[PDB]
Formats: sequence, structure tokens, C-alpha cells
Amino acid sequence: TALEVLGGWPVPAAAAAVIGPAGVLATHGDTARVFALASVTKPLVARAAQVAVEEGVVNLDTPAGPPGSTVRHLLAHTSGLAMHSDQALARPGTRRMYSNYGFTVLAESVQRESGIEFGRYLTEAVCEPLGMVTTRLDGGPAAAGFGATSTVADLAVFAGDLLRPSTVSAQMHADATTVQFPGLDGVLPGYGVQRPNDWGLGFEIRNSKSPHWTGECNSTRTFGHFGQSGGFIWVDPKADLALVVLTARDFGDWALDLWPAISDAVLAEYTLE
Repeated sequence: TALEVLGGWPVPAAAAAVIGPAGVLATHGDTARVFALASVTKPLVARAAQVAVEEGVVNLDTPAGPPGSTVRHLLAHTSGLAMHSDQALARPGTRRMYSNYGFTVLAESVQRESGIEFGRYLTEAVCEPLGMVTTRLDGGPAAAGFGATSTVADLAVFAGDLLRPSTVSAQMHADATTVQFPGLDGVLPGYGVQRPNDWGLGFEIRNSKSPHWTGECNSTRTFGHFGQSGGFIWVDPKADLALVVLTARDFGDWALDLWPAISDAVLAEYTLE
């Protein structure tokens, strides 16, 4: 019932799914429809980088980006790298600043060290193993931070992997969902300065940020990502629930109250006693 609120949303089109450890608990809209993911691309690339670490292709401490920066800094947005270009604006690990280019350097490292084109690496390491046959990233590492395309059905499967890790070990997933470089403050695009602005290994961590895109009832351990294309994904380890929402309207003030509302509606209705 909670997902029905989508029919009243001021968007050209939308689709959503509630996922639990046993599978999809509810859906709405066309789950087969392809949507631009924008930054919802990051969790996919992050998982691919996590698989690469486990394959031994790279290590979390492997140098990548500005001097003193590593794969871990790139994943957690602490490389000191600028938002859009190879401009070093801070010393690695001192500041937390969301960066698209940070993910391109990340994709470039995995690509170089593995010998596989990143888009293809993503497919073979994440999408193919989970059956995500309508998910793709074209554009190479330059678009590693926002160029992925997918469907609610494919993301639903992905959310399953985030709830019960299979593509990576339970230890890597625990690590990826733990705050990396804690204590760092910063702005969460669209939600202003956050103290602190916690981030995991490629996955944003809610903590107690406010205002935020998740619900007021999501636990502080909730992690995921939203995108400027008007889509998002969060996984709440405490509620053991996941929510995927994709719309055809770019992020804006219209979503500021709706996103949190559907999140709390979903938690209240599907959270097991």
C-alpha cells in the first residue's frame, strides 16, 4: 500500500520495490522500465571495486589519486580531489567532499590493474553474477560516477545483495557499510552541510543526517545512495529492509518531503515485529 503513493507523485513516471532478505515484498510501476541512475550509479561501481579488492586486483590501501590517496579514499570521498576534475583541493583524509572524478580515478585503477574495461568489469563482477541483464555503464571511467542505466527489477536484485552479501564476503560488506574516515564534516549535495557526513566504501551512510532523503525512522546504519535523476536506494540493516525508487524527474524540492514520507511508510508497513 505504501508504494501506491507514487501514483500521486508529480513525476512523468516512477517505479519502486520493497526488498527483504526473502525477496521483493512489493512493487509499483513498470519495474522493467529503464531509468537513468545518475549517482545511484556509485553503489554499483563501489560494489565492483569491492569485488576487485577481494580478487586481489587492488587493495583498499593501494595508492590511487593524489599523493597520499588510496582506493579507500576514493570510495569514501576523502581523496581531497575536486568534484568534477583532477584538481586536488585538500590533503587526503582531512576532508570529506563528494566527488564524481574521485570515482573515475577509482574506475581507472580497477581497469588498469585488472586489464578489463571498467564497464565490462562491472558487468562480469556484479551485474552478470546477480542476473542484472538490463543494467549497464557506458562512457568508461569518465562516467563511473553517474552514467549507469538500470531498472527497478535489476536494482531490486542488487538490494538483495546489499541485504545478504553474495557478490562479496560478509566481512567486506560489513567493512563497506562501516563509516570510513569517521569524524569528517561536509555537505551532502542537495541537503547542505552535515556534521558528520558519514560515508562507507562507496555507499553513503545516513547516521543521523538532517534534513535527509531517507525516512525519519530509518536507522543510523541505513546506507545507499540517491541521484539527481530523481532515484534512490537505501538498505536498512536494522529493519532488514531495502527500498528502491526510480522516477523520471530530476531531484528537486518536490522530493524533499515525499522521499522521507514513503520511506517511513515502507518501514512502518513492512518492518517485521
